[PDB]
Amino acid sequence: GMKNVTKASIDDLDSIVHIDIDVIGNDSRRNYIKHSIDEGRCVIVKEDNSISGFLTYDTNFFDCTFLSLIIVSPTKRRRGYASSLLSYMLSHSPTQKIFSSTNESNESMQKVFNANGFIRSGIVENLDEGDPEIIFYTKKLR
Amino acid sequence: GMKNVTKASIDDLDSIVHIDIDVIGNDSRRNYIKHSIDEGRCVIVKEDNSISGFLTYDTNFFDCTFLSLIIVSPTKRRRGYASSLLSYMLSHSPTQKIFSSTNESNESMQKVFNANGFIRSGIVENLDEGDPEIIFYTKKLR
Repeated sequence: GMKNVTKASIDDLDSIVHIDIDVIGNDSRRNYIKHSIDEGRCVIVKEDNSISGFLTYDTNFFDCTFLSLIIVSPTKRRRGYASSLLSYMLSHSPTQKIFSSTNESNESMQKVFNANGFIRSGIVENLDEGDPEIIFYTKKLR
Repeated sequence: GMKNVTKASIDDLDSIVHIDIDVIGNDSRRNYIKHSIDEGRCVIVKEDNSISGFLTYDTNFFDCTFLSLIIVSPTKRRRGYASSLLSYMLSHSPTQKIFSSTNESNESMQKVFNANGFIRSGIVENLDEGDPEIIFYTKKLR
């Protein structure tokens, strides 16, 4: 179906958290996500009248935007939902610099960052055991 | 003189910012520091009835404590003030994991991290031009 990306509202929270329960196993990130929506920091991608994925961000990573969750429903069967979320941020980031990360084991997300013009931009060790966070970087559309 | 380290109160803000004006050139971090004190996230080291240095932290670095400012007055002429601040955090961090960073060019701060049992733990590029942030890591006292 036709995708569209937009800023989430509080009406979207229960659908968003239902996605997150599929991805992480529980509703433990509900309050983080709720706070993000309260602050206008949550973006959704929709298709066929339902939410297909979501993104949260904050501006507290060395004073730059960091994309803290980039989540697609495990029901989806084609690529492009994460890309839609990222492209929205290229236009709507409150800072010129945009960072995010994923595990070194997560070759799927690495390929999404690549598909969206993000580059490797560092590493944070001593987080998940044996599986560091790889930092990704890009600049906004200008 | 005898040093002591303790949680800052709002009474300490004008002295703290006076240090920061020496270090960065202006009072641009006053609101950050003020907010830190408001939230109980600022530590001071004192000697001879005056504040000699300060530290701020937050718990929003991959859900871990990050020491966001570690600042010593440029008037001081012996080592140990930053160490005092770090040792307080080893006992008072709200998380078992403790991170911080400094520029790759900052060999003085690197030596402070070393003197306090922090290890290199990654890098973030595309911040200061040609001078990445080196991530440092340790665990709390237990």
